[PDB]
Amino acid sequence: ITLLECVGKGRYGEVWRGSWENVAVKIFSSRDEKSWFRETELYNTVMLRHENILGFIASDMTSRHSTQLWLITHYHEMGSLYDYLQLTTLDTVSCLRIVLSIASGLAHLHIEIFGTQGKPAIAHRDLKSKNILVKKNGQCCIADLGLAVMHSQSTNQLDVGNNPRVGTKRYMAPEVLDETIQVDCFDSYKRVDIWAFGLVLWEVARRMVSNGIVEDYKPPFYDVVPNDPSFEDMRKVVCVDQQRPNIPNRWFSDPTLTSLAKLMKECWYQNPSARLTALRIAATLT
Ligand SMILES: Nc1ncnc2c1ncn2[C@@H]1O[C@H](COP(=O)(O)OP(=O)(O)NP(=O)(O)O)[C@@H](O)[C@H]1O
Ligand SMILES: [Mg+2]
Ligand SMILES: [Mg+2]
Ligand SMILES: [Mg+2]
Ligand SMILES: [Mg+2]
Ligand SMILES: [Mg+2]
Ligand SMILES: [Mg+2]
Ligand SMILES: [Mg+2]
Ligand SMILES: [Mg+2]
Repeated sequence: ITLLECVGKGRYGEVWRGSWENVAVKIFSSRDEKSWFRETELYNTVMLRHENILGFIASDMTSRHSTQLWLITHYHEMGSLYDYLQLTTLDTVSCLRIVLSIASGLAHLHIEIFGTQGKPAIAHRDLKSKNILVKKNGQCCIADLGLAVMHSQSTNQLDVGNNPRVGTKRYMAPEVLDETIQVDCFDSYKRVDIWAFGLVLWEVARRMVSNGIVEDYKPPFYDVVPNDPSFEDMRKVVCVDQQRPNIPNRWFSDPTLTSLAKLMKECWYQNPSARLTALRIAATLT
């Protein structure tokens, strides 16, 4: 495989555009061996084939001067939803196309499929606009299963891995931050994905035009925490002071943003049990 154009760095590795046609090649720091392992575990055994999930190609360890860990996936030339939202504006058609496709990806991860072509129930745990890619057909796929937890109904076995990495601090649910999440109950990881999905929903809705105007792209809690907030930083905002992103008033002059602020509402309850499910979100968006 021919590494051609690097397209990013990160806190855990780097991503290249290579050929083998075009493929993406994430190259992990060996300080992040556990994420490469976990991701390679899920893709090679769960067989995750779905429109709204980053398709997988292969996984290997090679040369390069030294023993780098490669995860080779479908290349999407339009990149992250995060970079996409800072470049472009959305209308009604492209914005619903995007939040629905994310919702169906998260739902398909969250439900256990039984049968030959089945899968366990999977919770993402680091969902964010940088971990969603936009592909050249309107849909988006979810990526980075490095922290994924799995649950199999047949055994009631919860499988959380041994990755010491924690999710992106900005998108953490309050139960994660105050450290009262039930670690034994798989559903609480599903409710962590929903909280972050609500944040992503706010990110996307801002960039949808209505009555001729938009908001600039901003990351969640942009107005109250610094770039790269730390653990204690987000704790003050989400748990103690109980802050949520603000709804622009111009959403109440459009019926779509009306019912998009409807959803975010019901992913943001601090009590995680009250939060919507990805199936319910995906149902509502249809
Ligand atoms: N399959 C892919 N196709 C195209 N671009 C991709 C792909 N996977 C990742 N990227 C982009 O490559 C860049 C490198 O990012 P990456 O190292 O994967 O994580 P990140 O963007 O830094 N987010 P984070 O892991 O939270 O730090 C980002 O701009 C990604 O959007
Ligand atoms: Mg980067
Ligand atoms: Mg399977
Ligand atoms: Mg990533
Ligand atoms: Mg990514
Ligand atoms: Mg991935
Ligand atoms: Mg990873
Ligand atoms: Mg493991
Ligand atoms: Mg900020």
